[PDB]
Amino acid sequence: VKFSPYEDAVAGLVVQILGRTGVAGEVTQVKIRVLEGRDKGRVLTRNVKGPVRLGDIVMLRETEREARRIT
Amino acid sequence: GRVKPKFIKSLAEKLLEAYPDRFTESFKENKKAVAELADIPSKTVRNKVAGYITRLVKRQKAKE
Amino acid sequence: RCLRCGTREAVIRKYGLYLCRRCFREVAP
Amino acid sequence: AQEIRAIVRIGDTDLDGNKTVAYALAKIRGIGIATAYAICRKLGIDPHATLGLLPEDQINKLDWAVRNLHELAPAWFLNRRKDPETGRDLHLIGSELVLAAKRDVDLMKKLKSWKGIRHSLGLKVRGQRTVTTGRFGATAGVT
Amino acid sequence: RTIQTLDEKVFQTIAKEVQSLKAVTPYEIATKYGIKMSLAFKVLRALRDRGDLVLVAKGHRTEVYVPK
Amino acid sequence: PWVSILQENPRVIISVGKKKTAVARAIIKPGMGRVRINGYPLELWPIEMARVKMQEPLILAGDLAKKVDIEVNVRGGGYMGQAIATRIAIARGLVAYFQSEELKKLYEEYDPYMLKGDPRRTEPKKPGIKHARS
Amino acid sequence: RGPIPLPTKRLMVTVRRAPSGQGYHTFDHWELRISKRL
Amino acid sequence: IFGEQLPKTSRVEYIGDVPIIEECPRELKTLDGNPILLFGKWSFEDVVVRDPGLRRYICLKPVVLPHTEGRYQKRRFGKAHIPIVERLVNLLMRPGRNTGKKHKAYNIVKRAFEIIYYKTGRNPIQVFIDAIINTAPREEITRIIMGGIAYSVSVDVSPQRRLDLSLRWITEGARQCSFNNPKPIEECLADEIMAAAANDPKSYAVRKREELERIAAASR
Amino acid sequence: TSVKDVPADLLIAELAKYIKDNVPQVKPPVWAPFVKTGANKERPPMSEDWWYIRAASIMRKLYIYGPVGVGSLRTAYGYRAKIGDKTRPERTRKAGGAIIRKILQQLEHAGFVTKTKRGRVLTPEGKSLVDRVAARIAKELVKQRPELAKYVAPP
RNA sequence: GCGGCUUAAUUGGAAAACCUCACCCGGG
RNA sequence: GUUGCUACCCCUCCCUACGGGGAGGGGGGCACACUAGGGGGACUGCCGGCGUAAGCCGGAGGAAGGAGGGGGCCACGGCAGGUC
RNA sequence: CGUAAACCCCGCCCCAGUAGGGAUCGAGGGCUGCAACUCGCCCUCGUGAACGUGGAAUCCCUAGUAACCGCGUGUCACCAACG
Ligand SMILES: [Mg+2]
Ligand SMILES: [Mg+2]
Ligand SMILES: [Mg+2]
Ligand SMILES: [Mg+2]
Ligand SMILES: [Mg+2]
Ligand SMILES: [Mg+2]
Ligand SMILES: [Mg+2]
Ligand SMILES: [Mg+2]
Ligand SMILES: [Mg+2]
Ligand SMILES: [Mg+2]
Ligand SMILES: [Mg+2]
Ligand SMILES: [Mg+2]
Ligand SMILES: [Mg+2]
Ligand SMILES: [Mg+2]
Ligand SMILES: [Zn+2]
Repeated sequence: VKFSPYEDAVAGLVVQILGRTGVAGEVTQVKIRVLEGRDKGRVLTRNVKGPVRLGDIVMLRETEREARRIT
Repeated sequence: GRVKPKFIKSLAEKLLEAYPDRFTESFKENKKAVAELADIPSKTVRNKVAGYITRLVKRQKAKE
Repeated sequence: RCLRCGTREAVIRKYGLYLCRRCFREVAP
Repeated sequence: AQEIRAIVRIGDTDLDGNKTVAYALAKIRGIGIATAYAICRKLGIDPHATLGLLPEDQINKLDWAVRNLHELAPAWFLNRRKDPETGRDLHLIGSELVLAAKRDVDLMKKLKSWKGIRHSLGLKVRGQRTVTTGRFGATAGVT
Repeated sequence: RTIQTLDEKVFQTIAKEVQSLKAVTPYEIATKYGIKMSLAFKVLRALRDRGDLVLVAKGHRTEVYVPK
Repeated sequence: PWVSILQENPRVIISVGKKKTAVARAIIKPGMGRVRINGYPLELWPIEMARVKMQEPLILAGDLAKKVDIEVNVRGGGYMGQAIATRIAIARGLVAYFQSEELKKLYEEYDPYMLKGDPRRTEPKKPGIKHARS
Repeated sequence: RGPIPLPTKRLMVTVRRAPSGQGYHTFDHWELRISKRL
Repeated sequence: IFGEQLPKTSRVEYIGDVPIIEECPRELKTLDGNPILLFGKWSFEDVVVRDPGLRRYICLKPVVLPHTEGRYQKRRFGKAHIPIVERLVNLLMRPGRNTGKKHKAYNIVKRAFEIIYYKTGRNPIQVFIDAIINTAPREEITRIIMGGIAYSVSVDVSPQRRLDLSLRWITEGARQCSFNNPKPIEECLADEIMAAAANDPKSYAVRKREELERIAAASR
Repeated sequence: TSVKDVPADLLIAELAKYIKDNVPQVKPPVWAPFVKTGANKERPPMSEDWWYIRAASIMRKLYIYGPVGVGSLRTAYGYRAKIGDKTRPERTRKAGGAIIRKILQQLEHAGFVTKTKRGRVLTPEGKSLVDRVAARIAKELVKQRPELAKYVAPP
């Protein structure tokens, strides 16, 4: 029911890795299914910095922007 | 092992076709047969040839 | 100094080998 | 108890009375740490005792030791052994040490040796090089 | 005047202050009372030899004493 | 392979362990709970990390260690290498001596390399470069 | 008693791969191995 | 969500729909069922990681001394197996005159844990975990060029990167606090961890994470 | 009961105190206050009982590694120093030999050390003294560390 | 270490007191 | 198993909470370790997925898993490359 | 040659150009060699400079690796801050 220890961060499940991106390819676009909070069933694609696996739970400070170029 | 070069696959096909009945879908028997049957003075190339003959035996049983 | 040619530059006194460090590469074997 | 003496004058120097005796005597311009430890062990004073709490007679003994270490230590422990003018073994403290050091360089200069000419030119007198580090961004002579 | 380098009026103050703490260090004592850490070491070790403190964590430099 | 029985009956087991350049030969016999590396007791070992590293298998095997004497001969490799070699030898010797699978399971889930050893050794210095730099 | 394989003696000679030091410092290793039994 | 199976030594703790994952086995005991104590003093049993993503990468597997041999770096995500206390020890080998001095780092961490326990009354492992949770950044900025000017743009931080950033910030804050002053490194690390656990804004880690998160919120 | 069954620090301290109090042949020489224990040491030793502490250390090392001799002992008490210019990288310096040799000769006069063709080995009196001091330390050590009872007084 | 400056010479290229040595002064 | 290893023994010295222990010499042995020559072992081999198939990803097992790790051997022709 | 250093343990120092730093310089004692001043190396006592972490810029490095630590050795009568 509650996952995120913080208050301003919702949780997000890594369901699918989309692919690398960004200058030098240090960003990875990833399918994140929203956990607890508004848009509780939404599925986004987000840019995550650092190594990521399937099943990783990340903290979302915001859940509006999809926003993936990093040209 | 990433990719088998030309001489590996060539020796593989010639030993598999000269003696089609002395190879099945196991690696140990394949290694024994290739050591018995070919002048293979290198353990690594012998092992690669045995594995590649194993894969041909797999695909030849799969095709039928 | 050396053995096959007197050079004196890279004298070499390892063990008992007297060579100029360039003669040795040609005669090494 | 007895309040520590903040300033203790031994051998014409206001040594700190809050520091240990051996590490306070080293502030004198002829006494180092080795010489101070030797003086303390020879005179029976604890080298790690507070100088400001020492007694007055021990202070006089320490002052006399700094002034006349050549009576106590061996010849090989003194900063002027086999004296180049008098021939005696001496340990010079402060101003007499500085004058003794100065009057060797002056003798080199008024003979115009290689070392004397280097001292006149203000360059390094021991075998070194000047296409290099060379020129000091500091002060060479500190004695 | 235990520890001749330190005044008794400061030593008794450190003695009463240390029992109010949960864990004390010679650095903390030196910072709180404006004294050298080497003097804070002897100040804490005198209380440990008294029995007011128990050493619970040693190391080069820093020591940890618990009041009991 | 690394454990060889020596006498049986009064069961004695000689185990081997390696790490980098440290080699440890351990003799385990049915005695008290003592254990000695190089003639020194375990609880007098001066280097604390090496002592704890050696005594982790004993901590994992609680009362089985209290029935056998362990005499260890460790040579070469530095202090942590010797500690790891002695630890490997002690764990292998304990498992071989008591013939226990529960203890081996505990040792592998604690540290899988305890009974498997360390393959990686070092890497040489090539010419024209400050160190190996690999 | 039997043939004891005593440790072999190595002979390393490291030389510079250049008649004058022009270029990357390339080093040539020359080995002479002597095995001993008894 | 997965279709690639899973390595053994991993554990799944399915709640509702979410597959929470832990790479390290918490449940470990001696042959007699006794617990294993960190440094022989602190237990690994009551420690709870409050972050679901961070639960996957904090190896709370019981070990007497946190000393893995440097064998978990070959594989990607191998750092999830390294014990968190040993990660703290490994992030103390700087600057360059302290590289390889794992015994010194271990002694520093042991003294800091004792100081933490005697100043807070809490488990030192629990306080360190809470410091990591309060220090880990949940946002980051990444370089971007619009034609010659390298701008910034907000991105998310994977839980491994959050853990690495929090650990590096704690250790570098302790080192900076200890450099060139009478305060010892053990006491600096102790106060840094306690301030991080309390979420006090004085601490280096909390300041660093707040600065990074405000920069990310500015350059979304 | 044995040298290896007690901690080296406590054993060396007890041996140094015993040699200072009861062994009168071990006496510092007249050049003791003016020297350091080696070539390139920066300061002299601080502890005034350093001669007796060194003798206790030499006796423990002579028990453990019996037939060494003076040069091997010098390598044993070597250190890391700055040989030559002080801005060069550090090297290893052997400790001074006169101190070690005079201490060994003093111990031989006291009857705890004897010479062979391979080095100075402890006599039976020296071994008895070291083991007696070790047992005396171990009796109090066991009272605080009950785990060590199996090494000294097995059930 | 190279460049430059200075120099009788500070040598010529791109582990130095003799020797090395190839440079300068003086001589065989 | 002329060297190197010490489980197993005995002789001595020392300690002894009295059970026993430690150190040295000798014997015995090649057990362990080590030394050196030859051989085996790993081959995408198995499984799940993908792909016409070259082959790629995950997992087990495995001393060692993707050319296992380090290095050598330096193609044709160049650098009016550096070295009388 | 050979009981390596870092390392561990204990005691002293306590934020200061200092018990940090070891340049420069003074007195003296040795080593190699035919010879040590120009122009060698080692040791003792004394003397205690710059320096408080370094601009623009820039180098190397993916695991027993980086980094730290010492040891052997090449050159070598002596001398290594170099390989
Ligand atoms: Mg010079
Ligand atoms: Mg190396
Ligand atoms: Mg400072
Ligand atoms: Mg010897
Ligand atoms: Mg150095
Ligand atoms: Mg001449
Ligand atoms: Mg040597
Ligand atoms: Mg100063
Ligand atoms: Mg002179
Ligand atoms: Mg000269
Ligand atoms: Mg001096
Ligand atoms: Mg300044
Ligand atoms: Mg810099
Ligand atoms: Mg030589
Ligand atoms: Zn030649």
